[PDB]
Amino acid sequence: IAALVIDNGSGMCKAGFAGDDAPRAVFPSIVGRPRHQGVMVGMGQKDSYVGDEAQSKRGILTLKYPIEHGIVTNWDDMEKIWHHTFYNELRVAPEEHPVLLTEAPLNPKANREKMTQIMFETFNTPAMYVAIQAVLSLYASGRTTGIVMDSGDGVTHTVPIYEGYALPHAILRLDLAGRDLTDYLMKILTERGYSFTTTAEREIVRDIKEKLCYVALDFEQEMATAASSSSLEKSYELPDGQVITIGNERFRCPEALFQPSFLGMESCGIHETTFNSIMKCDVDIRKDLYANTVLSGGTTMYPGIADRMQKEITALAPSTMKIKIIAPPERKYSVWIGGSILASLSTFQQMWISKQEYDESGPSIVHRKCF
Amino acid sequence: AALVIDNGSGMCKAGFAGDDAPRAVFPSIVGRPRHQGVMVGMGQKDSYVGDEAQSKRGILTLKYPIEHGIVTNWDDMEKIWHHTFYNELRVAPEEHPVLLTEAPLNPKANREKMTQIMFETFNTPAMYVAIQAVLSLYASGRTTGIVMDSGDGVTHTVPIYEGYALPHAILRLDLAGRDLTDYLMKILTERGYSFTTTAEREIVRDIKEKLCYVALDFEQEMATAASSSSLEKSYELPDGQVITIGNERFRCPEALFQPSFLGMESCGIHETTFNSIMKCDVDIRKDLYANTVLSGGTTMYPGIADRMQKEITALAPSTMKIKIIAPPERKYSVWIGGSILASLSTFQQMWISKQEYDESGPSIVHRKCF
Amino acid sequence: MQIFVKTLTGKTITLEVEPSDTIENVKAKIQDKEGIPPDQQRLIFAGKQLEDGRTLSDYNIQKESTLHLVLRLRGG
Amino acid sequence: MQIFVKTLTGKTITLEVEPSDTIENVKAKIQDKEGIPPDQQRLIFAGKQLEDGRTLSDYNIQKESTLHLVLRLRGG
Amino acid sequence: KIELSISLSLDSPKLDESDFILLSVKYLEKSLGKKKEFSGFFEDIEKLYFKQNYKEAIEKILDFCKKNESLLSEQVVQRLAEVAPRLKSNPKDNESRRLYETLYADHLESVIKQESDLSVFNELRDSYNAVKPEYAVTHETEIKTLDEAKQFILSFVMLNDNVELPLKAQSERYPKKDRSREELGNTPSANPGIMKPNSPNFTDNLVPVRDVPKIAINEKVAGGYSKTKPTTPFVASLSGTTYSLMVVLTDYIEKHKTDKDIEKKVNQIINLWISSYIKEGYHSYSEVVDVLTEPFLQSIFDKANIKLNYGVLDDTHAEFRKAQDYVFGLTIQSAMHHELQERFKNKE
Amino acid sequence: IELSISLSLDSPKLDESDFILLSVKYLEKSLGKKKEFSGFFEDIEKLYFKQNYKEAIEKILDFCKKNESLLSEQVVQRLAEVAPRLKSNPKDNESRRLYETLYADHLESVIKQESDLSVFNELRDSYNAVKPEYAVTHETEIKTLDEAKQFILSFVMLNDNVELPLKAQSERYPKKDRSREELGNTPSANPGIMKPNSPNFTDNLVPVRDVPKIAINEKVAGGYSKTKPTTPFVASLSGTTYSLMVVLTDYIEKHKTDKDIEKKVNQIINLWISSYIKEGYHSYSEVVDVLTEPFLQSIFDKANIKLNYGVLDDTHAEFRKAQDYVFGLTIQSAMHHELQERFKNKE
Ligand SMILES: Nc1ncnc2c1ncn2[C@@H]1O[C@H](COP(=O)(O)OP(=O)(O)OP(=O)(O)O)[C@@H](O)[C@H]1O
Ligand SMILES: Nc1ncnc2c1ncn2[C@@H]1O[C@H](COP(=O)(O)OP(=O)(O)OP(=O)(O)O)[C@@H](O)[C@H]1O
Repeated sequence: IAALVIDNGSGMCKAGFAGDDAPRAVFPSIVGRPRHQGVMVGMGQKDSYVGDEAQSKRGILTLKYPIEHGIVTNWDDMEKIWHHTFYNELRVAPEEHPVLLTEAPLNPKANREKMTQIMFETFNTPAMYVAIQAVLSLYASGRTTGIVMDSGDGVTHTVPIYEGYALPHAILRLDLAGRDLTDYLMKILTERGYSFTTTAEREIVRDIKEKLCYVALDFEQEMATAASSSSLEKSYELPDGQVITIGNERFRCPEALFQPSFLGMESCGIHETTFNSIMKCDVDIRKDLYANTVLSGGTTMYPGIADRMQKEITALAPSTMKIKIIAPPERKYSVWIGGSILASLSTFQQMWISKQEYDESGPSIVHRKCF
Repeated sequence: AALVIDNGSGMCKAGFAGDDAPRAVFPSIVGRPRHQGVMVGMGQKDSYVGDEAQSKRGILTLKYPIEHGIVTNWDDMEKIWHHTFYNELRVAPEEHPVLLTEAPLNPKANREKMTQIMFETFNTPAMYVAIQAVLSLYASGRTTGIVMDSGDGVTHTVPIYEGYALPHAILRLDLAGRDLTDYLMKILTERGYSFTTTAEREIVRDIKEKLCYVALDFEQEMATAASSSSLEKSYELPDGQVITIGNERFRCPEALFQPSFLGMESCGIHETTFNSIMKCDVDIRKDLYANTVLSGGTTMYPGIADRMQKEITALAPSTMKIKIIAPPERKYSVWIGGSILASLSTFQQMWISKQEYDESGPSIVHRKCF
Repeated sequence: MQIFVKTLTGKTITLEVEPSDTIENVKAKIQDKEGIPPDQQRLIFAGKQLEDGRTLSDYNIQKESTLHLVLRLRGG
Repeated sequence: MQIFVKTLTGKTITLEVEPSDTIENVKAKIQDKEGIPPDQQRLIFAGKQLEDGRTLSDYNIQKESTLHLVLRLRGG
Repeated sequence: KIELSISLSLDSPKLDESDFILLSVKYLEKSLGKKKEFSGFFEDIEKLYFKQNYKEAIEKILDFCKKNESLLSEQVVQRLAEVAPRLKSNPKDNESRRLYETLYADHLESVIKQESDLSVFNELRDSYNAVKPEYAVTHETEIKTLDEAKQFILSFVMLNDNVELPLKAQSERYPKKDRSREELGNTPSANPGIMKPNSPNFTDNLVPVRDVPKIAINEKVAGGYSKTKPTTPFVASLSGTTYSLMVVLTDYIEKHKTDKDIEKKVNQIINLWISSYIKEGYHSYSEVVDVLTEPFLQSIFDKANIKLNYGVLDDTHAEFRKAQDYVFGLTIQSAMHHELQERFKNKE
Repeated sequence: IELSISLSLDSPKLDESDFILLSVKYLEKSLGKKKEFSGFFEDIEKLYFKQNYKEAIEKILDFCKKNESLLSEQVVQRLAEVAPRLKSNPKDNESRRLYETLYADHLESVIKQESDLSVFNELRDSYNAVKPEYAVTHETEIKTLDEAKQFILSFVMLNDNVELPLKAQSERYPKKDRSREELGNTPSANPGIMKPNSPNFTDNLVPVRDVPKIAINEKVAGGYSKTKPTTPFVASLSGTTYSLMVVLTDYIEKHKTDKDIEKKVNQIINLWISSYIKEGYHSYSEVVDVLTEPFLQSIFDKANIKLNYGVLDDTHAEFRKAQDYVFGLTIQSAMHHELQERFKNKE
């Protein structure tokens, strides 16, 4: 009876059941097939490994990250992610539980339809809904209007939402995200003598990143505090046992977000991009948007993201404006929580795309029901 | 080392060249679960193939991609071939050239798709596709003749001359072992027994292969049985029960000669052999009447050999010379014809290389492998 | 060459440059290594804030010279 | 560069511009001589309504260009 | 699930008159079922809707249901009756209508595609090239594709404010226009037609992003079109460029008074003009129609025997259905957006 | 679908008509409303009506080849195997019988709306002039379509005297297959061409009435039932058509000038057809094939009358109800076969 929810995310699929305030299961959205030598020799119909076992077995497999950049590239390698999800990870039979799915901002008209098709056709979901992750996130804030800065593994979008509608005119995409930061931290930590170059080594530079890294209010004051004092330095126990010390690298990496010149991008930072999108809306609605800037995502989880963003967008904006950056504490899974919420809403029971409707109208029913 | 595969209607007989027996024979059935609860927790196992699918029949829905000779589902035959190459034979297809068998009169489309599926999906370095019956003849030692190929699904009477299976004369019958397992069940049910379930069909195949035989004159044989218990034999069902089977032993394979037993208004295996031989140039008929090789597992019944002659000496001219040649290892004759060919030195040029696949597309099959 | 630059915590950043290099370059190479903006940078050697334009040679900066780095705290 | 702008009554307001002049400037240079608010103004040359953003250079406006002036009675 | 899905929609506070009509007929369509016992009804209601006789349809809707209350559900019927006396349409927010009308333009534009040999437009060229003010450019290329034709009919805007004025002087309706002169600037939108940029639309009907202009309502005008016709979507209040079309059209009519096929033809220009104006965003239907309908203008046609369809079309259902679902969802969402928020005000 | 379709295709009583009705169904649903294929179906519906089953079969199979990427192979295969051995037997062309009977109602209703019944009030006289003295004179007025029918069907009285001078010229009538045996009457609750004992839909059931039984001479060379096996046999061919043509040849000569003689002659000819199929006297092509003979067409040609022969632009309704008949009748063959093979294990 429960409704499965699923964040077809860029780097991590996050899925679960409706009542839950937590994504029950998350796994890398990656799928691999044996690369060479036909190691599928004894593997009965195991020509594909998806999920946590796709990074466990990496040299044995060539990995194609689908849903990278936010939009589903390979539909055949995504059904498998969905199989993994329904059957293997969530231990459910799709045919019995309705499925809310998430789509990125600006999913081409077409991609949405094929998603509707796969669920009803391949999985026989009793019902379905496809939603813009960012609208969902704002929903957990409790807001129907605002701007969400959705930052994740491969795609950062800034979605102004007015009355539940992701305004397509404002949505801006910064193809800078967490992976680029885990890779930046490797770069900066390498120049301090450590050696993090292996794909295996990227995965502990993601722990160092998440566990230690933070966004400094003023990079300049904080770069100084690091040369004028050793307080910022922190120590990480590499799994080899080596204890490494990370200091100025703690804020440098998350700064790549506010100044992406660090990665060779001439693009605007997350602060300017927000403004450049709030300024692509009617003067009338920008007001509420500035007062309702929800930060959702996981690259938004860096300590100090909020305080700095206020500082930065109060400087690109009118001096009378009420700039308020709202970062929920559970933002990593907000997209999903918003969805778990909607699914458990009663009114929503009538907003679902039933199988009967699919039969009658085909795949494009998505367009008319799930705006 | 080349690997040979018989895309049989009922069993996939495969193995390696130079051996004389299929290393691995399994049913050509593929299963996908019926309900989604099974798949819950398994690893991308939307497909159980072979004897695993027979085993797990109830939880699955079986499809016979190669029933009646031609490959209907190419999605599923990929899975049959995977099992064979990787799981059953434990080989990587990328390193072994593959000889495949194609039914008589396989459309030009099917042949092309096979060449593609192999070189594309399995990276085979080389490939050859070849009519099953020419191969069965090859084991017999002949390049000219007619092969009564019988099987689980389709029986073809193919006339071959100098290695070319003549398209004009090949005939096809849809009487085969599966039908004979089913006639036997019915006939044994009438005697009092009860063989209706699929498990029950399973065992009526062993009271078929083991006990059954073809009688030379049915009428005398029906009499022997109604006058003597010489014919009767006993089978121990595995439910701990013994059954007695008598007239049913020859009535069952008679369905071939008299398919009316099964409703078919079709010509029997004797007349079909005549018809193909009569849809051929007179000059070559003589040689075909004396090189009538039998290939198949339904032709493995005891006695088919002598009866066939009785009936085609009566359907054919008086002075004719007629030989029905049944090698003792004929269930796997197609394959052994292949193992013979593949292992040949001269055949090392008839292979279709990957180099040539790319140059000409899936249609190089036609140019090299007729 | 291998000039050394000392932050106030005492740690040294070892930079390698040629005397054909403007301090502007030297300040920047520091940025590449440590992230420090070059406008935060004030490099002091032999008592004087080294002017960016003039090369290392103008101050007789030489091998293993140990330059010093005060990072202009501003904005805060 | 003296362009002549012609009203409907046929009269010409001879204006002196430089090519870099955005049309928005030219409209308000007309608010100088005759007082016509720029908004009321719709300026036309080569069967095109000149647009505020683009410069007169962009429409190949040269020494004598009789740009024409329609003004807008949008009052009611 | 219609019985409740509808009542949930009725709950929406911002229900326009256009919506009840659209939603009701849906309940009635679905629940009653397609029995041709009542097909006369839906056809008038979908025709009166186009012609903006909302109150009439409302009456008919309520009484259709009064008679068929046995068949239907009182719960919906009673509600339909409580919300009805208070229904009102705000021009600036007649969103459902803007969808009906943007889409109708396409149907209408598709009609003309088949109907026209594009003869009239190749003959209206001469009338334009004559009444053109000198500042304008003659059209001398052949109008063969129908996209060429729109460009032409939309270049009648060039005749504005010169030739338009004598014909405009006689309007008793134009003096009540409410475009305010605030030149609030252009805004982007990816929504088609007369649709508002920040308003929801089906993901299939999304034109590429452009810069639509923004216009405002004086609201101090008395008898303004907007206050007389609150049932009209407001993109600029009224077309005076119609008067410029009529300068051209008056001429075509005179110059081709004799021709037998004049009626049909004038209604390919009058009607394309309507399509394109609602399509390219310039004005709504009633903002063009309600200037051409004025008595003084009709005399031109009447005295030359031209009865004008005004684009009324045989079938508007496609757009009725699509609009029914718009309101359906735009309205069940509103309800979600209120339960969502009674669950976040019910926390802490 | 794909199960229901195949189960059905297995009936050994499948006829060309059934394949066309059933095939299109799978095709309609599976392919769905892409409308890229809209014209296919609609032509096939017309080809079906015109008893051109062969071509339709070709197109049906060939459509599939081109659009096989979108279709289940087992089906397209079974269809491909079953179709070359498809035959129609006139004694039991059951599907067409339902289609034709319902097509009579469609035509009756069409003629109804398009007719002021004037023609029948003008044809009224030609009859009264060409009538054999034996016959009564219709001097009343025709204000109901049902009175038009009573009238037209009574040209049966002109038979055997007036009819013969025209029958002698026909080369098709000599090959009539109505056996001369007077087998007699059996009752039926089935309308029109439909056979008495055969199944029907519980809505299309007429009141019980006696119906006639007629038989085929199978010893007639060039038998109609052989030349057009696709046509269900109710009485083989109509000669009362020659009596119609006696009246009509007159009305045409008596109104050669009238402009709308095409329309008018085709409300007569098209209700003749409706009434015959509807009332049970003969099938569609049994009448049409008579009126289409070169000699009879001459009267029309000379008068510039182009006959539609009842072809109607929308036969969808009928096809649908015909598609459903075949579905169930064929699926019930299968249940019954399984039942048989369950009771076959019993006894
Ligand atoms: N402090 C942090 N804590 C946890 N994760 C972090 C942190 N900083 C960055 N991340 C990054 O967040 C990324 C995961 O983002 P998320 O869970 O939102 O998935 P996603 O791919 O962004 O999906 P979606 O776009 O649908 O939200 C990881 O790459 C991780 O490195
Ligand atoms: N005496 C017998 N011994 C073995 N098999 C028998 C015997 N009699 C009948 N059979 C049937 O033979 C079937 C297998 O035959 P076979 O493998 O030749 O079929 P096939 O795969 O179509 O072969 P081919 O590809 O050579 O035509 C078995 O399923 C069995 O039902």
